[PDB]
Amino acid sequence: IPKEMLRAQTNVILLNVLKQGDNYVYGIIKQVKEASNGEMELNEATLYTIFKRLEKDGIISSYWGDESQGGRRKYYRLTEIGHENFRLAFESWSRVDKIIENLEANK
Amino acid sequence: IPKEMLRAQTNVILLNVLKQGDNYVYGIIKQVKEASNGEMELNEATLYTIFKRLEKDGIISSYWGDESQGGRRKYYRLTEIGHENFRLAFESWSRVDKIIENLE
Repeated sequence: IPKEMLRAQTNVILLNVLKQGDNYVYGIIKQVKEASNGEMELNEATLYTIFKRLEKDGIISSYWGDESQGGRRKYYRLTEIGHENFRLAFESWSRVDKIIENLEANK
Repeated sequence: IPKEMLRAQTNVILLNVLKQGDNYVYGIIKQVKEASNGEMELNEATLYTIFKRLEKDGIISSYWGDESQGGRRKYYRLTEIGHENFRLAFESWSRVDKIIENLE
């Protein structure tokens, strides 16, 4: 599959992950691994590049987690704008799916 | 929504159109416009640009349609690799949906 497609897929997964709850890079990787039965292993560097893109664009913000169990983890959260970007992405992709269904029916 | 995401969506739609049947650019724009009740207007230059790359990449081939009514239409057809791409894209996007459900 093209790199552009894989990247678009990662962008959609990450918006969904943060919509569901603040999360940190190695929690995201680990959880996407299980949700994919080990099929998808995201790379740290991909996540940082995307997270710089989203953070500059105001879609995510970051804060430090509880260090009580050891380790200061940087968490990421969807901002309120980022929730709207989430809805928009979700809705437009849903429309893409109907378009494709309808194109089958058109002929 | 970001440009990169619209482009990925157009790429998914285009692969599906050509998988569904050979087709030409103006017909694709019109059909996608109808399938979307007028909400999606694919940009001609975008389609032509994507199709040029796909054609050089051996993913689609092209041929001229009947000119008996006076119209020169260039049709595009999925090659065997193009059918292979359609499946990968369809399957990998399906696995994405699967992942997102599970995360909740």
